[PDB]
Formats: sequence, C-alpha cells, structure tokens
Amino acid sequence: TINTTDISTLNTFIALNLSFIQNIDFKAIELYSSAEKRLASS
Amino acid sequence: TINTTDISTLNTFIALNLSFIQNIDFKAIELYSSAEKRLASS
Amino acid sequence: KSVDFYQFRVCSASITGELFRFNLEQTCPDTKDKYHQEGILLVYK
Amino acid sequence: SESKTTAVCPLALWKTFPRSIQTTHEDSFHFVANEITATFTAPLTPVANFTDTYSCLTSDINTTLNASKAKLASTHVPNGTVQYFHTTGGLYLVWQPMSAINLTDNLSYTQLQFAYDKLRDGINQVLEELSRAWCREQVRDNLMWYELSKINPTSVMTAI
Amino acid sequence: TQLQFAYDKLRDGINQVLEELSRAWCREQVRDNLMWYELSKINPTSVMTAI
Repeated sequence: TINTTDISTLNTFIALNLSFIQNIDFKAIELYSSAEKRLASS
Repeated sequence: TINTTDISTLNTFIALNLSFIQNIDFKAIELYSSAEKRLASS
Repeated sequence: KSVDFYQFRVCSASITGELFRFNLEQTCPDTKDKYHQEGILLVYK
Repeated sequence: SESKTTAVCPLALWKTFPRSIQTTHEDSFHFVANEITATFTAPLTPVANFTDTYSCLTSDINTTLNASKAKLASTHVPNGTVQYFHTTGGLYLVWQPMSAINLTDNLSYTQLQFAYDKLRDGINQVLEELSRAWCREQVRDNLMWYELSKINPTSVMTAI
Repeated sequence: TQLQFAYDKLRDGINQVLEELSRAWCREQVRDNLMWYELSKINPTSVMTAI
C-alpha cells in the first residue's frame, strides 16, 4: 500500500499559451513651445 | 511495387481560414485652409 | 444512390472501390521571425 | 546687407530618438518613437533627393549623429548609410540605420496610428499563436481519427 | 471622426474573425459529437460517466 502521488501521471494539454494586451499611457505631446508662440506674436 | 504518391490520401481537416486585421495609413486632415485664416483680417 | 441516410438501402458490394491511406506526416511548422530593422532617428519641424 | 542663404534656415530640430523600429508596409514606411508614443509614415521612395540644398543643417546633423552614435556604440554599429524622408504632415525625418553588435499642433493622428499599429500587431500575433495551437490539436485529432478507424472504417467514412 | 473610423474598422474586423472562428468551432463541434457517438457504440457507460 502506497500513496497515489508517487505514481507518475501524464497529461495531454495542447498548451494554449496565450498573450494578453499590455496597457500603455499616452503621454500628451505638442509641437511648438509657448515661448516660440510668444516669439511668433510679431 | 509502386510509389507511395500513387495511392490517394484523404484530408480530414477542419480548415481554419482566418483574416488578419490589415494595415491602413491615417492621412492628416484639416478643416479651414490658410487662405480663409488670412481672410480673418480684423 | 447515396443522397441521404433517410432512404432505406443495402450497400455491401466491394469489387473496385477507390483506395485511400491515412497520412501521419503533416505537422504545424514553427513561426518565422522578424528582422525589426532599427536605428537612430531625428525629426525636423 | 546679408543673403537669404546662410542667414535663416526654415528647419529646426525638435526631438531625437536612438531607438526606432522602422517597419515596412504595402506602399509606405513606419517609424516608431515609443518615448512619446508616436508613429510616422513616409512614401517608400526617399523623396528627399536633394537634402544637400538644405546646406545649413549639413553641419550640425553630422555633430548630433556623431554624439548619438558615440553614446550608442557600446551596443550598436552603423549597418548602412543615412537617408531622409518627407512625411505627409510636413515634418522631415533623418534616418541612420544601425545594427546591434553581436555579443559573440496637428500631431494627434500620429498617436492614433501608433495605437492602431500596436493593436494590429497584438491581434495578429495572438491569432497566429492560436492558429498554431489549433493546428497541433488538429494533427492530434487526425491521429485519433486514424486510431479509431482501425475497428470499422465504414462508420468513420460515413461520419466524415 | 478619425478615432471613430479606426474604432469601427477594428470592431468590424474583430467581430468578423470571431464569427468565422465560431462557425469553424461549431463545425468541429458537430464532428466531435459524431466521434463521441461512434465511440459510445462500444462502452456507453464510460461515455455517460464522462459527460
């Protein structure tokens, strides 16, 4: 009499190794600095 | 003796015909051209 | 006539039926790679 | 008095990017700047045929490129010559391809393009992974059907 | 407007691929039902205990 854990167990899983979607934070950007905007007031 | 290719072979598949998001280019657009901006005048 | 299983029929003749074999060699090829060319990039407004 | 040339040059540098994965497309390119989450497009032809006429920048672009590649030389080398492109929005792109060394206000649409490309890449990759896994299960199912057909092939033929 | 356009294109593509996948999986599901029916012809008790 022995434990069932000692007996090797085989498994048949075709591993559906997925890959989820990471989350990015969209940094707000701009082209022309406010200093240049003032310099363009002329 | 004959070649193995002579014997017909069945195809018991389930075809996973898919489609891939395609790729598109976003043309930059605008509403009022520069001329009307000049038309602003006063 | 083999339209459907609904109609009663008897089909046991076997004289010159077409021959077929099972193929056990097809497999899924592994995915390719991507060059992913890159370098230094500068912008100009 | 002073000539228009050598006095004012209508282009000024905005940002630099050491890492940018140029990816081709059907009829255009795609340059990615993950630092500000943007992507730029350009026609496949290097339309900047005569960037030499913009003779001002010739000086400093050499200097900036030298500084950047001096910083980056610990892991990368130049795998070709540099070129220039003119995007649709109006900006100008200077590209110096590099290979890693072997140890042995109208800018929103750019962000939109970046997000769309990211989603497209992710979706296509997961689709490919799922397709490969299903194909492997399909070969397994074909093996199972072949094993089961050893008893009575007529039933298998009528089912298929 | 451009945002709406991109979102609509993505939603359409995703829904279409989901529909195609569902149809293919249903076809394979009918095939698996037929296979289970064929396998149950020997020892139906095992099939019933598994289901």
